[PDB]
Amino acid sequence: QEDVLAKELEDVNKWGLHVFRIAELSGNRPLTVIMHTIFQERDLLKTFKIPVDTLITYLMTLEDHYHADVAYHNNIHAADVVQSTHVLLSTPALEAVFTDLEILAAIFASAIHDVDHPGVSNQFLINTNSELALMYNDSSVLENHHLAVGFKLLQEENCDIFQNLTKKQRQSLRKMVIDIVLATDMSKHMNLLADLKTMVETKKVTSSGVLLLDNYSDRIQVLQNMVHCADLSNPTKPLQLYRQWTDRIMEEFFRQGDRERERGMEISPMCDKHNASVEKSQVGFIDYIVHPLWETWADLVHPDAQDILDTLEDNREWYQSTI
Amino acid sequence: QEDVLAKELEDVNKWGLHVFRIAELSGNRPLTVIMHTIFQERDLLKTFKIPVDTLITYLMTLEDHYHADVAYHNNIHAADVVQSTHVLLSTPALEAVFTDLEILAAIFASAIHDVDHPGVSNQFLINTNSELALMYNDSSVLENHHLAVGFKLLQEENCDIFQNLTKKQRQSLRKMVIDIVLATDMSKHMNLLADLKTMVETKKVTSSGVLLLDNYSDRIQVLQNMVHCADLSNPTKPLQLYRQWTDRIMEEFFRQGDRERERGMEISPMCDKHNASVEKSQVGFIDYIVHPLWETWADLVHPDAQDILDTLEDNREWYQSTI
Ligand SMILES: COc1ccc(CNc2nc(N(CCO)CCO)nc3c2ncn3C(C)C)cc1
Ligand SMILES: COc1ccc(CNc2nc(N(CCO)CCO)nc3c2ncn3C(C)C)cc1
Ligand SMILES: [Mg+2]
Ligand SMILES: [Mg+2]
Ligand SMILES: [Zn+2]
Ligand SMILES: [Zn+2]
Repeated sequence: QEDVLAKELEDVNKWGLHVFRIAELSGNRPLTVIMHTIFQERDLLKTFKIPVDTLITYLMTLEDHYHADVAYHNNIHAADVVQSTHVLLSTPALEAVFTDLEILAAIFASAIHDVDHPGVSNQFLINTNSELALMYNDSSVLENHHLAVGFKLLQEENCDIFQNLTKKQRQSLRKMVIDIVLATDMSKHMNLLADLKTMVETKKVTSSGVLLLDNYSDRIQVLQNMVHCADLSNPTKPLQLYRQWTDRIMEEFFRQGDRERERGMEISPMCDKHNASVEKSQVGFIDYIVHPLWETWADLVHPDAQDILDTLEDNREWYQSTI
Repeated sequence: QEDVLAKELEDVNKWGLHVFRIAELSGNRPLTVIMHTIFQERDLLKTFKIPVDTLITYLMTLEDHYHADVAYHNNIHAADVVQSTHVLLSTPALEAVFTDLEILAAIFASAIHDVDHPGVSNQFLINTNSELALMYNDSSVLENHHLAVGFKLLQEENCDIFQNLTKKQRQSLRKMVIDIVLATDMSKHMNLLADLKTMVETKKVTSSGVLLLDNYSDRIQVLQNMVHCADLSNPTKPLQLYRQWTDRIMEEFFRQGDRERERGMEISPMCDKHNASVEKSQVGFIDYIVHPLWETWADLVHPDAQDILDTLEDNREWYQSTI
C-alpha cells in the first residue's frame, strides 16, 4: 500500500493527480502526505530549517481540524488546492519571479485556507445569527476563521514550523498568508478578477520573458488570484475528478438547503434538492465565474495554461451536452 | 444628588456637557443615564417599541463591560462620544438627511464603540501576538472586538433592545453599526477624511443650506465621519474638559509604554513618560489630525460647526502658549 502511495505521489507536479486515491492509500492523510512531498520537492525544509517531525506534527493537527463529515470542504479539498497551487507556481511565465518566502506563503495559505469549515456558507452563518458571524461582524466570516485556526495551531506542541524564520520573515509571511486567504471569499471574486484583467492589459515582461512584478501590490495580487484559481480549479481537471468534486459539493449544498427549508428560510440558490439542476448549474458557474477567471489567468501566463483552459472548455461542453 | 444630576442632564443638547460631574453624580453610570436621556429626548423608545426596563438592563450590562481601571477608554469616554454624536446629529445643515434607523445606528454605535477596551493600542496587540490579534488577523483588532461584544450583550437576559424591530430593520441597523464602528480605527482616518473632502467639493444643498444626500454610500460616509469626529472631539470641548481628557489619555498611553518597557519592546510614540511633551503633542495632534478633520466637517455643515471650530482653535492657541 505504501508502495502504491509513493508511486501516486510521483505525479505531484501534474495537473490531474489522483488525489482521491491518495486520500485512501494514505489512511485519510492526503493533506499531510501531499504537503510533505511538496516541501521536499521544493527543498523548503532545508531552506527554512523546518524540523521534519515539527512539519509532520503540524500537518497532522491541521488535517485533523478539517471536518471529516463534510462532503466537500474537507482535507481532500485542502490537499487538492495545495497541489494545484504548487503546479501553478511552477508555470514558465513565473520562473524566478517569487521568493522562497512567497512560495512558502502561497502553499501554506492553500493548506489552511478552508480549515474547520462547517459545510455551510457565509450567508447561511450570517442569516442564522451564528457565533462565527457574531465574532466576525458578518465580514469574510469563514475566511477570517480559517486564518485564525491555521495560525493558532502553530502554537500547539511541536507545531511551529516557522520557528527558524527571522522576525521580519515571520511578519512578512503572516501578512501575505492573510492577504491570500481573505481573497478566497467569493464576495471578493468580481473585484479580484477586474484587477487581474487590468494587470493582463498592462502587463510587463522581463528580458527573460517572465512577468515583471516590482511592488507588493502586484506580487500579492498574482498570488491571491493564483490561490483563488486553485480553489476554483475543479472544472479544469479531468472529467472523472471534476464529477467527483461536483457530487461532493452538491451533497454539501443540498444539506445546507435542507437546514434552510426546515428553518422556514428561503433556500439558497442551488441548495434545493427538489428543484436544482446540477448540469445547468455547472454550465452557468463555468460561463459566469470559472471560465472568465481561468481565461484571464491563461492570458497572464500565455500560453502556459492553454491545456488547462482546453480541459475546462471540454468539461463545459460535456455538461452542456447532458442538458 | 438625584436633583443635581437631573439639572446637569438638561444640557444634553449642548456641546460641553459636564460629563465628569454626571459620572460622579450617577454613581459611575454616565453611559446609562446619558443614553437613557437621549433615547427619551429623541422619542426612540416609542418609535422602536423598546421596553424601558430592557433598555436599562442592556445599558447597565454594556457599561459594566467598559473597564473601570482604564484611564481613558472607559464608560465616561463612551458616554461623551454618545452625547457628542447626539449633538452633531442635530446640526441644522443635516436636517432631514437621516432616517430614524440611521439615527439609532449612530447613537448605538457610539455607545458600544470602545466596549471592553484593554487600554492598549491595536499595534501593541499585534506586536505582542495577543489572542485578539490572532482572532482578527491583525485587522481593526479592537474595533472588531468592540462590535462583537456590543452585539453579543444583546443576547443576555432582558437585553434585546431591538426585539420589536422588523427583521429587515435589524439587518440594516447591524450593517450600519458595523460600518460606523469599524470607521473609528485611526488607521482609516486618512481615507475617511479624503472621502469627506470629496463630498464637500461636490455637495448639493437646498436654498436654505441643508445638505442633500441621496445615496446610502454618501450617508454612511457622513455617519462614519460624524462618529469619528465625536471620538476626536476632546480638543473641541471647553478647555477644562479637554485638559481632563488629556490627563486621562496620557496616563493610559504612559501605562502602555511602561508595559512595553518592561517587556523590552520599542516604546510607542507618545507613550514614553520619560521622553514625552504632552503639550507639544496636543498642538501636533490638532494641527495634523483634529483640525483638518473638523475644518472639513465645518465646511460640510457650513456654518453650523463654527462655535465648535472656534473652541478647537482657542484650545490650540492655549496649549501652544504653555510651550
Ligand atoms: C447543485 O450542485 C451544484 C454543484 C456545484 C455548483 C457550482 N460550483 C460552485 N458553486 C458555488 N456557488 C453556486 C454557484 O453560483 C456559490 C457562489 O459561488 N460556489 C462554489 C462552487 N465551487 C466552489 N465554490 C465556492 C465554495 C468557492 C453548483 C451547484
Ligand atoms: C502624551 O500624551 C498624549 C495625549 C494625547 C495625545 C493626542 N491625542 C491622541 N493621540 C493619538 N495618537 C497619538 C499620536 O497623535 C495615536 C493616533 O495618531 N490617538 C488618539 C488621541 N486621542 C484619541 N486617540 C485615538 C485613541 C482615537 C498625544 C499624547
Ligand atoms: Mg473557502
Ligand atoms: Mg476605539
Ligand atoms: Zn476552498
Ligand atoms: Zn473612542
